[PDB]
Amino acid sequence: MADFDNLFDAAIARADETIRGYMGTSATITSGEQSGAVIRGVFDDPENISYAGQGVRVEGSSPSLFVRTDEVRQLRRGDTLTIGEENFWVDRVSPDDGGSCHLWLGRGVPPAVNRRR
Repeated sequence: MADFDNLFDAAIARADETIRGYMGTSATITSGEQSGAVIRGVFDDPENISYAGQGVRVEGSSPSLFVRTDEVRQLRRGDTLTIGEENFWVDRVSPDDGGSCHLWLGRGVPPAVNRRR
């Protein structure tokens, strides 16, 4: 006793990707005309509660970014990561042990559309 059969199929094209990164603060590195990778950085501000007096037209604020030597190693110097608020590039961070770097990064808003007060 035996049997047999047949069939057909096709062929197309696709892509690939990866998803992994959970240690510190969730961030999305973005320093280019159009970029968005996985980064673990956190922005630290001196005092969310601050004002002027309807005097100055432009203010300045540069929070701190907490990342690991490795996490920051995969990137270059001047990479503005958008986390919590907006992509912010860090000047230079130098950890001491266990990937613990922190430096005041500069502001940076992506090309995305955001509502202003």
